[PDB]
Amino acid sequence: SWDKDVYPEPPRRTPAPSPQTSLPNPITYLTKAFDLLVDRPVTLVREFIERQHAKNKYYYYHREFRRVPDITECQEKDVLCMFEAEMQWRRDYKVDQEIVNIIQERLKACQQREGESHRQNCAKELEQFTQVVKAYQDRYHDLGAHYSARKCLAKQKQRMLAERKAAKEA
Amino acid sequence: ITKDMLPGPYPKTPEERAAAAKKYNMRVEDYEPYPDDGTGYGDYPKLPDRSQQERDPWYDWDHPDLRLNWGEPMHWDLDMYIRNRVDTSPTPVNWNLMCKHLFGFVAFMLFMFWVGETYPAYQPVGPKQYPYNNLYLERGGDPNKEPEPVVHYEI
Amino acid sequence: MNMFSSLSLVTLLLLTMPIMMMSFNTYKPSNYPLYVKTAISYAFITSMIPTMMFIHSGQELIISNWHWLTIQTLKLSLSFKMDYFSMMFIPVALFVTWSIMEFSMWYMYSDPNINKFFKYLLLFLITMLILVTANNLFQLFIGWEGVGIMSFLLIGWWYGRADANTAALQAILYNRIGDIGFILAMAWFLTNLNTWDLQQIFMLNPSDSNMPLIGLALAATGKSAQFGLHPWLPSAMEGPTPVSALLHSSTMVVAGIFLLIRFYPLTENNKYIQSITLCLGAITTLFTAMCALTQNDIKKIIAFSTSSQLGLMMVTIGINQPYLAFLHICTHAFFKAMLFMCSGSIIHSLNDEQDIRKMGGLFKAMPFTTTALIVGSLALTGMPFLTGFYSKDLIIEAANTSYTNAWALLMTLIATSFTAIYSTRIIFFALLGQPRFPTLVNINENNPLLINSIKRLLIGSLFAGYIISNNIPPTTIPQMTMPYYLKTTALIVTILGFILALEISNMTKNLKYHYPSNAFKFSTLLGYFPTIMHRLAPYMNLSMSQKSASSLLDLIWLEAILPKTISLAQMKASTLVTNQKGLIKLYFLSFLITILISMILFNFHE
Amino acid sequence: SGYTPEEKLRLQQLRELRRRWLKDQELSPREPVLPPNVIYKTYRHSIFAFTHVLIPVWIIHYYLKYHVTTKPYTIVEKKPRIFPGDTILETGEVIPPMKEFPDQ
Amino acid sequence: YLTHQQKVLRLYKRALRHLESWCIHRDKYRYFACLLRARFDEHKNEKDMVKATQLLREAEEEFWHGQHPQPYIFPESPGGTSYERYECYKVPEWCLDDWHPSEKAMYPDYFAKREQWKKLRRESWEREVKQLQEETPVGGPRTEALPPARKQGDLPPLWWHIVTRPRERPM
Amino acid sequence: MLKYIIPTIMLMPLTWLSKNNMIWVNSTAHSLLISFTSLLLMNQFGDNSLNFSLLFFSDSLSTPLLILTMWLLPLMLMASQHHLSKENLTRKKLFITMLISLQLFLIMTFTAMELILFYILFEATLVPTLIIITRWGNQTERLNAGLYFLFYTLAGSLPLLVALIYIQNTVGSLNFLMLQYWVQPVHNSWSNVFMWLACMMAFMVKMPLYGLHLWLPKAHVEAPIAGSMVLAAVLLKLGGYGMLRITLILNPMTDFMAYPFIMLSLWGMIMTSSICLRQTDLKSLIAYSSVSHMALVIVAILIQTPWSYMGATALMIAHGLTSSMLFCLANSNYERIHSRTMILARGLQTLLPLMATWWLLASLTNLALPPTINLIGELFVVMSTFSWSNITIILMGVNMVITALYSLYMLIMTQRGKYTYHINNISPSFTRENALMSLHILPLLLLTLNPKIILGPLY
Ligand SMILES: CCCCCCCCCCCCO[C@@H]1O[C@H](CO)[C@@H](O[C@H]2O[C@H](CO)[C@@H](O)[C@H](O)[C@H]2O)[C@H](O)[C@H]1O
Ligand SMILES: CCCCCCCCCCCCO[C@@H]1O[C@H](CO)[C@@H](O[C@H]2O[C@H](CO)[C@@H](O)[C@H](O)[C@H]2O)[C@H](O)[C@H]1O
Ligand SMILES: CCCCCCCCCCCCO[C@@H]1O[C@H](CO)[C@@H](O[C@H]2O[C@H](CO)[C@@H](O)[C@H](O)[C@H]2O)[C@H](O)[C@H]1O
Ligand SMILES: CCCCCCCCCCCCO[C@@H]1O[C@H](CO)[C@@H](O[C@H]2O[C@H](CO)[C@@H](O)[C@H](O)[C@H]2O)[C@H](O)[C@H]1O
Ligand SMILES: CCCCCCCCCCCCO[C@@H]1O[C@H](CO)[C@@H](O[C@H]2O[C@H](CO)[C@@H](O)[C@H](O)[C@H]2O)[C@H](O)[C@H]1O
Ligand SMILES: CCCCCCCCCCCCO[C@@H]1O[C@H](CO)[C@@H](O[C@H]2O[C@H](CO)[C@@H](O)[C@H](O)[C@H]2O)[C@H](O)[C@H]1O
Repeated sequence: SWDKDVYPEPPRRTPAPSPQTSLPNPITYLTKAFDLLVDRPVTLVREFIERQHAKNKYYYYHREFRRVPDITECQEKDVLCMFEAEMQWRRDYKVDQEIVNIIQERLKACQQREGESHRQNCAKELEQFTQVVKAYQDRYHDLGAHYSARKCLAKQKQRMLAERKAAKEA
Repeated sequence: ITKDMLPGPYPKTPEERAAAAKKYNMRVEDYEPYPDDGTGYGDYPKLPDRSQQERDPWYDWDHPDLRLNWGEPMHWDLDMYIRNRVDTSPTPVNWNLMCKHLFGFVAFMLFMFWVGETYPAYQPVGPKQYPYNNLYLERGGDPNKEPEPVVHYEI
Repeated sequence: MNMFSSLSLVTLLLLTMPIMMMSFNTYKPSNYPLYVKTAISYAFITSMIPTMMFIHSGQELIISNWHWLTIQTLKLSLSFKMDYFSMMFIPVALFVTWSIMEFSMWYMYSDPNINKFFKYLLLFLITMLILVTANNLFQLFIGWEGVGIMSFLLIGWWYGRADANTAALQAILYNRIGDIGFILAMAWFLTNLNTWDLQQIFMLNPSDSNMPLIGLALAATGKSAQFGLHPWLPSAMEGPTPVSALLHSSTMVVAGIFLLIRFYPLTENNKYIQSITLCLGAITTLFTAMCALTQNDIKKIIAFSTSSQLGLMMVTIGINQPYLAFLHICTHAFFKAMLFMCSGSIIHSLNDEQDIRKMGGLFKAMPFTTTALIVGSLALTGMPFLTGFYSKDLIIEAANTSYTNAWALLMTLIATSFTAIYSTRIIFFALLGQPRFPTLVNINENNPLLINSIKRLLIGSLFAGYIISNNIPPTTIPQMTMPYYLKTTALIVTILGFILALEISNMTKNLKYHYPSNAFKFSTLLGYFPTIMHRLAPYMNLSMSQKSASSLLDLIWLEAILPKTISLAQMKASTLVTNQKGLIKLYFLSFLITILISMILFNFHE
Repeated sequence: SGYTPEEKLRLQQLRELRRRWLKDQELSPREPVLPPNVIYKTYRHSIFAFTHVLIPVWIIHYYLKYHVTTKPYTIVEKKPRIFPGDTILETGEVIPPMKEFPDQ
Repeated sequence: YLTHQQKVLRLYKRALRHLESWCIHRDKYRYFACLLRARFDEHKNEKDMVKATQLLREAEEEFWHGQHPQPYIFPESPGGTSYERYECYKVPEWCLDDWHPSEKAMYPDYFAKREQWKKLRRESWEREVKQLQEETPVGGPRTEALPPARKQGDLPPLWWHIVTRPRERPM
Repeated sequence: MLKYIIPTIMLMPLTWLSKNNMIWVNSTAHSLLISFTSLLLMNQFGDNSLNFSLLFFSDSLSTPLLILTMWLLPLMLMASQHHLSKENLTRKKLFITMLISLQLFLIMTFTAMELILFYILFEATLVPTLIIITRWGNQTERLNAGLYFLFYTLAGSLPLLVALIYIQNTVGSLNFLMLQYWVQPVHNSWSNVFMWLACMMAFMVKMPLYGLHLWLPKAHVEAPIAGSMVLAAVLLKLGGYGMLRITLILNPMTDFMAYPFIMLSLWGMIMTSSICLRQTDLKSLIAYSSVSHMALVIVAILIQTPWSYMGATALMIAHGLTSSMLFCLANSNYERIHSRTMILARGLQTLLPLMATWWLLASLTNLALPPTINLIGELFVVMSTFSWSNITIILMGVNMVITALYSLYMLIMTQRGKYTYHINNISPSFTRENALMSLHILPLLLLTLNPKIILGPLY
């Protein structure tokens, strides 16, 4: 249904029923009633719907975008090149927003899954979130509402200049 | 409504004052305009600064909810003095005394909370002790480093 | 999993069905109130199933079913937290609402708009469940403001009465001031943690949480009616008694406390916020109990009781016992709802009389209401092993043995003694002695809807606290070692309150006429806070609105400095230009001046 | 202090009219003219449970099973607690018991 | 505008109600209600009006000092807990004229009788106005009092909104 | 855009060649059809805007503004046809022609590619609007309202014309797509300060900015209902749309030039909210409520953040439906009691139950009850201004309290309490009036189910 590598889940460890009471478990009978009254009728309706879908199989595709020269290769004021570089940058910006959203979803899922041990047991997810938020902030933060590839490039060059200066004097 | 029955400029002469009182359906002896600063009151009457809550609730008012009669001059701040807003009714305790007790009570409590903060109550016990170097890993400590050991002895 | 999640969602969906049918699809106004009451009772049953699964195995989950909106890196989804706090509060809230709606089928029977009343009660319930199961701050804010607006509509139920409209707007006003703190927390969390989801907030666990937590504290101050934003709660007694019962037990007022419990992973690491909440709760519990000592309106006494109990929960937050604060929410919902319904029973019997000075002699005339009122009073004051004992006594023991503000501890203990005093005040003046009500006796409490609804809450007020404490998992280490005088403090100061209250009450029967002290007037008039603040603040704000903002600036100076001055200058210039004599001699003379100036002054000839 | 004779007469005349008006508010027998045991308590509760519990839970379960839980992280459960001496259903692993306690 | 007697009697009633708010118990209130009546009785025959006004003036100051800060209010009295509670159910009678014909058809007999009341109001209006004209001084009415019907077959002038007013419990 | 411009133009022959008694039926039916086709503009792409030709383009900002504009024309026709009943035929058709011409200018204004084309249509809207106010308003004050409206606009707009012509000389183009790529930074000089002011003041007056807002309470109190609806719903948003576009070429000078206008707006919204608490004219109260709401939009546009631009877009659309609905609600009372005084007719819930429900729903959207798009817009601006400076939460939070008080004060005063005894002509709500209110509130609340379509390009 979804890629487990993209949305990982640790293997699930359920304990076996180990009762130490003679009373019947009300949940067990309710569980059986639910599977009989709710699950079985629901599954039959779905299986009928899946039969109709199997008769009419058709396909859709994930659009693929070829890479084009980015803003750094565009001559000043050459709108024809700047336009394609700008459109590509805007698409990449939307993709990076969703990459951060995937990492945040991993982090939130880990916190709920690990319960009271989440602080120790979600260190890897918190690290990856921390690193990706830093990279995303470096690319896109402070550009303003009228952002562009040109402004993003100006931001990067300022950062590279500072990093060069610090490295040289060090 | 004709222009002669609408509010006008501040009345300068006694004839104007008598005319303004008539327009507002008041006795010339009861009619008093707002002071003629440049604030824009004109000749509109200055009526007692009282809430409509203060009016007699048993009188057969034309507008019972407002306690207003048709044609009587409305207070400039009538909309502030409706029964849902500012009440000026007399109070069983003097206003000035009421402020002293409310402020005094609040000030005393705030003082005593500072005192109780400086001299907290507590029990005669030592600190709670936790194993594994005060739960260094569980509290999120870096696995790759090493905390200085926290050791707890029996007593 | 599949049964747990399905049933938890069917509970919420069941509650919306009577609202949707109001779209006339399958609509039978014959007995809409019974339809709504039946829906609540069924929802209560379905909500017990996932509650049992949590009690058994501790099962919890989060349902993020619908993706609503993505704002760049902030994905907003309809998400439901089905955990400890929601799986225990929902059945308690539904059980209490079940009784309240059954009580209302009797109490509001002659209301021409009874169908709209039950629709509003159900909407009140739905918004609170949205609040309690919300997993993100935006979904929580929906329920937060939802309950606030539903209170406005129910407090102002009798909209022809000016006092009812004033109280309704007062609740909105005080709650909107608290909402400033709520939006402050949302802004801080979005700016600093890039999230409104609880998971991410707790995972990142900021150390510098003073600003967001002060915001949450301010929101709780308004919604739970803590000192400073407190007067609106006693004013909400303008609403029909069923509104007071539901408002004070299992909806609006506990929402402020519930918000602070939901954020205990942050507050439990911030001792500064603990100190503030502790002190805010302590003054609230003491101040409002003091006000209750001298109130004569039965609903107002119970209202001030709720504020005092809410202050106690805020104290419990302050001493870092969030799960005990939650337990008190659950236990308090039973006997406090019962107390309002008992007062509704008396009020109805005495033809809308609400002054306890005009009651009395009802102990034998209303035996069942009497029994429920005594049980509820004992549960409230912490009688051992009734429902209130299983939270209040742990809270007092925890406060006594905690490292805490000493003054706040004393205020809490004294307010506990006052709880016994004002409870005695209701029993003494309402039930004992000789009747003081009018001569045409219409007392009658034999309607089965009245009896059954009170009966269910009576059973809860006896056993609910015991049953809940014995099923919830432990989440702290209770402090069970302490000196005898710290163990029994709650019972001792409560008993002395009863003894002191009885002496005060019996002294009212002596043929001596006493003059009021300043303390008596301070208590009677609620410390003058409503008298001063509700007159001074509206007056100053409303005077500025007209004198300065409207008249001085908009009607005068902003007109004067631009359009009025510009127009004046043009008019004067026009008169200068056009006021000419029409004389050939003068016009041609100005030609001579023009030509001369053109050369001598401006050298146009070069 | 007492009604003047003229006040007495006016109140008497208004009183007659008001009582005639109130008497005129009574509905006649035909108004409004409208245009054209235990077991029966099980039925209403049976049909109500079917249309307000069974049908909604059929819809929700279908919705959750075949749409919500087919997407990542839409329903996330806290993992079950595992105590010493437990057996894992997935693997058959047996968690060892805790050490032997000192006597207390 | 209130005479001296009216002021003294209003103070007596007001003081008894606040006294009853303090006492609560009926036997206790009876005891002090008699003591209070004795104080008013001790000066009942005072003749020097200057002295009597001073007594009333002082009594009002004593009442203000000793009033209950939260006196009992009858539930439907102004400031009471049921005051104005039923105003939202009071609908003016003229609203019925706007009913759809199918709504009126549900109460044929009520609306036949209503049509007779409107006929009575119409036939009587001109005589009502005329009576007020010929009984009002030239300057105008100096009080709000209204007269009764004089001739037989006449109705008291300005009766409609008193007679047809909403019921106190209209639903 | 020709698929919208041409059918809009055809509404004029339709109205003039209709049978005498079918002018309202025909114009209303076909303007609703045009509105239906406007949904085809939702074909928006994540990266590129929808660029039809050398003259017209539509992106996520102009699309919701277009759909609101085309939705309002039929609503305005329904709202107007009662108070125009006694007007003679030719003068009715002229009134409808002015409404159609306003829609024509507006859809071209919101889709013009070139800033000078935008300016001309931006300015053409004055003529039909001024005519509607001064010819079909009821009171003497409409003539003065027309003059204030006219000269406040032109005082700022003529400097804008000079600035735009200067920009085209310097840059070579005013095409907005071109300006996205050829934009250069604005350096500090007194020349650029006045270039900045000329580029922004015309839009500030239309919002209106606090201090330049005096024309607005005049224009509403005097305009007929249809004039009030388009003035509140759309014409104010010309200013917001204007700034959202022109701010592209004013950076980084906006960093500090915004300060005086943020202060006026932040303080202005509290002043104008407080004013609403003491207004005696119901139409004037609703007019002052618009000033307070648009103060947020000005702040949002000026601080230039993705969250503030999304909140500004949602706020403009949400206020359009709410404010227009409130004017329609106030007008329905006016058609019965023929006075705008708020305190004159009270307890109307007793007499008009369903209408009181529309009053409640309009009030709750006005005070931004979550999750209405009113709240979504305001909250996004609150979130972004807090990042601008944390202290703004004090002003924004206080304004939320005041907004609730006056929103519910208006509800309580007119709907609750006791009815006025002598007002006996409150006839039952007509089907036309009820349908008019539902066609405001229903789309407003339906948008809560899919807010992204009204969040603008920054989404
Ligand atoms: C368990 C409760 C713990 C908290 C208890 C808090 C109690 C603190 C009370 C502080 C308030 C005292 O406030 C004080 O009251 C007295 C009594 O009138 C006032 O006293 C003054 O006014 C009275 C009456 O006008 C006059 O006799 C005289 O002018 C003067 O005595 C003081 O001007 C005021 O400052
Ligand atoms: C901030 C940028 C925009 C500023 C625009 C300023 C230019 C002027 C705009 C309004 C011009 C309207 O033109 C004229 O104005 C004046 C007041 O201003 C109006 O006059 C009004 O005020 C004057 C003086 O208080 C009164 O004598 C008059 O009775 C009243 O109607 C005229 O009736 C109107 O014909
Ligand atoms: C930012 C630059 C904007 C430039 C815009 C230029 C707009 C010029 C508008 C017309 C100016 C003259 O407009 C004229 O103003 C004067 C006063 O203001 C008005 O005059 C009215 O108010 C004045 C002031 O109390 C009275 O003295 C006068 O008796 C009265 O008639 C005229 O009725 C109006 O016709
Ligand atoms: C060589 C170039 C010439 C180009 C001319 C193109 C258009 C020629 C149109 C000729 C027909 C005009 O029609 C004439 O005007 C109107 C509009 O129809 C008609 O009468 C009108 O009454 C009302 C409007 O008042 C409407 O119902 C409708 O518009 C029409 O019936 C006249 O009864 C008819 O005599
Ligand atoms: C929100 C609802 C709005 C209602 C609007 C009502 C007006 C509807 C206008 C319909 C216009 C259809 O216009 C016409 O549609 C047909 C489909 O049969 C398209 O037909 C074409 O579509 C695409 C084009 O890439 C290709 O599959 C192929 O070339 C062909 O099928 C035409 O490209 C288009 O010219
Ligand atoms: C609602 C009203 C809004 C009003 C807003 C007012 C904003 C005021 C902005 C002030 C900045 C103006 O722009 C500023 O002007 C100064 C001259 O004084 C310019 O100064 C320029 O000439 C001076 C010579 O004196 C040189 O020393 C300097 O090197 C050079 O920059 C700056 O280049 C520019 O930074």
